[PDB]
Amino acid sequence: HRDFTVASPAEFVTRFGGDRVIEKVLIANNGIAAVKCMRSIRRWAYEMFRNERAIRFVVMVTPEDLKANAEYIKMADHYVPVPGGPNNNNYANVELIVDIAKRIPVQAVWAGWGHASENPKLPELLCKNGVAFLGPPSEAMWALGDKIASTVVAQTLQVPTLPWSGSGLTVEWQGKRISVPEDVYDKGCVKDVDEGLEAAERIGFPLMIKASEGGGGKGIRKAESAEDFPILFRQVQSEIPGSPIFLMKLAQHARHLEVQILADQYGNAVSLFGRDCSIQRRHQKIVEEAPATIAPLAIFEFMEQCAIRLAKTVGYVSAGTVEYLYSQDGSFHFLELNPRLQVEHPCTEMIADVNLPAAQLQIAMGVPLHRLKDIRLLYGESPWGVTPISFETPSNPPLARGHVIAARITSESGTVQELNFRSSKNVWGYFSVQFGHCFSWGENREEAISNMVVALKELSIRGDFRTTVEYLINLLETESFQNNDIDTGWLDYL
Repeated sequence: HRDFTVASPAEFVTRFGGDRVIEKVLIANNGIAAVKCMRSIRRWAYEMFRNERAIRFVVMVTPEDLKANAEYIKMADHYVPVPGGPNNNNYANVELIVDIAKRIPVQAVWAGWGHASENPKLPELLCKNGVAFLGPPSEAMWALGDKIASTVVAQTLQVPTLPWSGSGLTVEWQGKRISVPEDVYDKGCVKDVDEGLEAAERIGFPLMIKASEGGGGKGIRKAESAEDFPILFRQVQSEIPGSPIFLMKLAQHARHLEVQILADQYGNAVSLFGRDCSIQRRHQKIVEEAPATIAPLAIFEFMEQCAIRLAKTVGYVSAGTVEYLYSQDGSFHFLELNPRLQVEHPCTEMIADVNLPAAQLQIAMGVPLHRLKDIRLLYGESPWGVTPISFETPSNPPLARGHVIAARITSESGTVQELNFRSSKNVWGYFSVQFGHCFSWGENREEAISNMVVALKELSIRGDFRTTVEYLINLLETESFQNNDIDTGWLDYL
């Protein structure tokens, strides 16, 4: 019997064709991200080094989380206390993170999602001091810019987009990542109520007035007529002053689909199927599905392809999501590309057999896609082979294993509680304290759903869940959801 394990991270990098040894990682975050990151990487560590702590971890702990005794602290190998209060004083403080990363020192940082995870200055400052980042590089995020730039880049690449103030704007497109000229970028914004109403009548009401610098429930507004347009436009300005503003046609109740992207530092990028997150309650992804079956496999594959083209073009690295808008008929529209890993990523892990944070870490050490066991197995190749893999036209096109249903849940010392179920054995969850997620697997969608329902029911027993998880059951059992109808209007009269 051959030995597949290696001595140290050093031998691994060498034998797997990487070009950088990371063995000390700093987690710029807390909660379920801090924990999930560590659980996944340590799982991979024990499989590759027979040592769960082969890759060390340092976490930041604010006075709050420290007193509340978050599970992630005792889980970490080392922890550094940071100022409490709003995240700009700690988790979201780029200058602090880069500072701690250097002093220890660590060979890399992981931010996951939330806080400073989407701030290009973080990977920039980290790179400037020789500290790797488990995510896309600053050049790649910059090259993508906000929704304005990215949409121009989307249209440059011929991917559909919803009617917007920038419709039709494209950039002239061997190396070198795409860029959007400051003069082409301005042609997509509106400097006043004048050109605002201009674009408004060209896009048609209802529409959305959004600040690029917007987000977090700010800088956005729904205008349904030209009469209210002015006040609503000025309201967006007063909220996020200085911010470039653009208009976009309001999506007429359709399905929201995401494609899971994964790319190394060699121009190679693959799709790991997608997720279906149409069911939402007040801008909240309530129920999610893996993979997305509502849309024809043929149409979804194309969406994967456009997502990979978009990724390769901005020189993306690591993991990221491309959100699309699939309509009842058969049309889809690019919405955005999340330059980070998401909270509901386990869905993909479960149907593709890919340990994503482990993937990120290996990619950050410079290991190429075809040298990641998980990806090789997904492609029907040898676990530890070395032969190249033709991703464009594979000899064994990957197939997702089963189906996954995920539900966001709410309550009635510790910041993250691990949920287990004696009822269903194919379901696991957690609860941050507020909210949490439950991930149910099944041989097919049908079984995936049944499991979730039993698990949720097993949840209703707990006092903190004798109510909050009742509508999720009712929802999951409604014939409409069962048959997986295209229309999602039934949620309202539930």
